[PDB]
Amino acid sequence: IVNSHLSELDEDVFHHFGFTTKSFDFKEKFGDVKFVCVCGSSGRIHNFAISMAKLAGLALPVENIAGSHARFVLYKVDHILFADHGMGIPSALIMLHEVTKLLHYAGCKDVLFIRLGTSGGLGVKPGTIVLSDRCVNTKLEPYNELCILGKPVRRQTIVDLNTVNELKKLSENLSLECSVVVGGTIAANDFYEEQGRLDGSICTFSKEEKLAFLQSAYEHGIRNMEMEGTAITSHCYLTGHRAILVCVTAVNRLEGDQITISTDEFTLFAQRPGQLVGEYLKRNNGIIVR
Amino acid sequence: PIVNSHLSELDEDVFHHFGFTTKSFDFKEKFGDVKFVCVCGSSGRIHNFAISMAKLAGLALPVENIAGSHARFVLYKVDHILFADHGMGIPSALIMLHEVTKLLHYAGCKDVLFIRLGTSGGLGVKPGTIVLSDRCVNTKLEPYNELCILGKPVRRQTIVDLNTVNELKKLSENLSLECSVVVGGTIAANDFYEEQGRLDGSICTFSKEEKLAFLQSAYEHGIRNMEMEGTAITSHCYLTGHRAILVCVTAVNRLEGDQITISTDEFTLFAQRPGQLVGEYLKRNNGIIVR
Ligand SMILES: Cc1cn([C@H]2C[C@H](O)[C@@H](CO)O2)c(=O)[nH]c1=O
Ligand SMILES: Cc1cn([C@H]2C[C@H](O)[C@@H](CO)O2)c(=O)[nH]c1=O
Repeated sequence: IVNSHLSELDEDVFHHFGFTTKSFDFKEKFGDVKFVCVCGSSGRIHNFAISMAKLAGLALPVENIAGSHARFVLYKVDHILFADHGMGIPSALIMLHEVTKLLHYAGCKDVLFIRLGTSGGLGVKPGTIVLSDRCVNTKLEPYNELCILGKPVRRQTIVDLNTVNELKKLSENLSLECSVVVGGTIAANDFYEEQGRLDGSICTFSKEEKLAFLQSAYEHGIRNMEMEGTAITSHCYLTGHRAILVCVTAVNRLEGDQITISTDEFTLFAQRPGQLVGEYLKRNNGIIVR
Repeated sequence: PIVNSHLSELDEDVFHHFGFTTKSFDFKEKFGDVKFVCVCGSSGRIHNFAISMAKLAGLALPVENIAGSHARFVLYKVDHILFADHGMGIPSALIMLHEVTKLLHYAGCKDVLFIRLGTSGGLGVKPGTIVLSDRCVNTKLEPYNELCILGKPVRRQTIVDLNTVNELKKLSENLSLECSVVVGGTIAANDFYEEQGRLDGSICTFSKEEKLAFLQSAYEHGIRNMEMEGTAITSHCYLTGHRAILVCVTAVNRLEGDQITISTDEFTLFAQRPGQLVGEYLKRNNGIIVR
């Protein structure tokens, strides 16, 4: 399924990455991509790309392919692209539209998107990696909702469960310093109110109403909460690709709302999804091991 | 009025996305004089605007980031003005709004004006035009921000500070800008492509005829530009006791096309136009002390 309007453009400008289809030979430059790793932080995804380059035995600079005034960054290491997506579904959708167009022009088929994020845990210890087995909205429905030309639309979320299972198996054969849990993930459209936090600038609910909401989620198999999953796992399916979420937790929301861990520990925890996924990528031809 | 009663339960409040806490500073002394908060989606752009304001104010030393080095957002202060970025989209803007309005509360600030200095798609105006929003609406043309809280739909009305908008239009007639300034309505959308009626995304479920009927309808309802944050900014500030305006430049006329074809340099130049107008407004309305 290709957007029939694209070929009618003489040049396609990737506004948020600061380049166009005339900037590179897309087939030659990107044609070998089979994985796209993304997260909300430019610095974090940059450091992950560097880590993958070192695992690949690459001794050459990991250069940002995006323009200097672009909203997003983009790196390539062997068969993996790395991009940030900011925070929230709308921002993620911008990256998704532009990256999936890039893959199309490059002739890349059936690529795996991997979101390496952070999240609020539900009933798990901070620092736990959650492999999402479903991505749902705040009503626990496996759909991303959109309003297109002012009309409501919904798109089903589909996680690549085969890959989730491979990652769980891998974690069982590695010596990790954290637990790896497979469970459901809520995507919310704010950090505070929609996530049931009492510590925002506005709160219209009681602690009892909050607990009921979070306990219900937990009983329905939810183990973490973040802000992008329903976009990533609905969009990729519809453009012919696969997606997974691999997110660490930074707080147990059944215990509190504030992120009280140190900045150093948060950064450490945030690198854990990459620890697991990096080994997976090394074993599954994401990088060439030199 | 109206403060979140739960905040008094905290001995320390951690502003996660700014990388500091209520114990990092004496908030009343540090931020108590703030009367303006200027925001946009780009950290680089808002930093550069803060630098320009510091220069207008006669300040020599560089403008330093107040946010932690590993924070999601940046934060600057020049005299009575705070400057922050907000990323792209309502959810990202709401994170900024919650943390900044909490900051203002702890600092004892009242009736602050938030000014979003953004970029946008124009509807029937030339690229490079500054649009002063006189209302912010969703993609259904309703002046409400929609939320889903504990899984239940909530709607919050949007309110623009029209008196200030009128003051800015009047100011623009007294300045020598490279552009025109238009007052009109602004749609906030939850994506850049499909929700904005663009034909050039990775997915498109509609025709050009359908795109134009949508945008024509919007234009007929007084809409002159389209962006991704306005309904959050203008509903949240009202509820927390503050005021808000949007001052956005256009980078394309969406009635003619979707692609941003102007050069990257010219886009950056256009994006400085809201600050050109707003900076002079701040100079004239005690945002800075002129030394
Ligand atoms: C710790 C945490 C992270 N996140 C994720 C998703 C966002 O992209 C970003 C917001 O802090 O990090 C949450 O949504 N909720 C949380 O409680
Ligand atoms: C030019 C343009 C900018 N924007 C704004 C709002 C977002 O914060 C960011 C997205 O590019 O810039 C639009 O939403 N639509 C547009 O057509």
